[PDB]
Amino acid sequence: LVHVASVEKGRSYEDFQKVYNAIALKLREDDEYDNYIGYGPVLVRLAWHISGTWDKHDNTGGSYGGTYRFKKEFNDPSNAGLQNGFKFLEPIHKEFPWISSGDLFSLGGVTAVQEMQGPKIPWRCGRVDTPEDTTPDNGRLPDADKDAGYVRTFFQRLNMNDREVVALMGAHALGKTHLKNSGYEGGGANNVFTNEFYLNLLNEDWKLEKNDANNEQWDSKSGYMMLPTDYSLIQDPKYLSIVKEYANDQDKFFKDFSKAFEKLLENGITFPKDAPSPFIFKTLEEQGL
Ligand code: HEM
Ligand SMILES: Nc1ncnc2ccccc12
Repeated sequence: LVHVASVEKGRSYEDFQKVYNAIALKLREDDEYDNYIGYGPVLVRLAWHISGTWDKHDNTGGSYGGTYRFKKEFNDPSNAGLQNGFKFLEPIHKEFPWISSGDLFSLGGVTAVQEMQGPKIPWRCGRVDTPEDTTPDNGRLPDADKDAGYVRTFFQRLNMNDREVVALMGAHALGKTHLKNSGYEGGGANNVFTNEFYLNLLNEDWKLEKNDANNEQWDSKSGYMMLPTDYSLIQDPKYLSIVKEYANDQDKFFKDFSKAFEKLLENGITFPKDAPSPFIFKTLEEQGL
């Protein structure tokens, strides 16, 4: 099972920069969503969920095939709330229907990270839409009620090591949980990409509580929350060391997140040796737009 990247016919950097710019301008425009968080966090989560179905053992799932567009995946209980992201991207796809679905979903996440002042994330084109029978079954995305051993084992399936796991989880600086989507009660929310997930873990006064959906979560006096799987990163001594590193080095976190997030979004894709190099998109800010 090989998925070879195939550039959309006749497209180059500038075509994709136009798609980035459309996403970015819409992110700026549509600011009221989710109590003024805007769509950045949900677009990051969408890019992660379409990629996180991957299985290194048989190369099933992953971002390549764009299979989130099919009902089995769109309706995965793990994906509840991502329809908001899909709906955001709908007009973008109508404007630029030459782009593949997996390229659009993944590019939405890159764009969101960068427009939220995160690191640059190099991005490669060429995902090709595959048929409905290539859609992975539900149940490949992670549970939140578990411990560090579960997190470590889960992420081995995605070929991610300790450092890559802790880096990726820093995206939980962004946005919030919603009781109706996941059974977790959100606290204070943010739409700027920083290392604050790690600083919150280490600095806040946490108390384990049971929410109104009967699930356990860690709540701070200041109004923040952590999932059990978030909090696991300070319970396990290997994860804790890395949490401390990132809480103490913003640039290191940015560089490691960038690498891990590109790798997540590329897992399962074979890039020909003569494929274009990764693209690094300019932000709206860098373009004076
Ligand atoms: C053990 C791994 C993980 C678990 C169990 C987990 C679980 C969750 C849950 C329960 C939510 C709330 C969904 C809702 O109620 O709307 C959430 C939101 C989020 N997740 Fe994760 N997640 C994990 C890893 C990641 C990774 C690797 C990323 C990206 C790099 C990510 C990015 C996000 C973002 C940005 C949101 C906020 C969405 C919003 O504000 O609408 N998550 N995740
Ligand atoms: N803002 C968040 N803080 C801690 N953990 C999270 C987990 C999922 C989404 C958002 C957060």
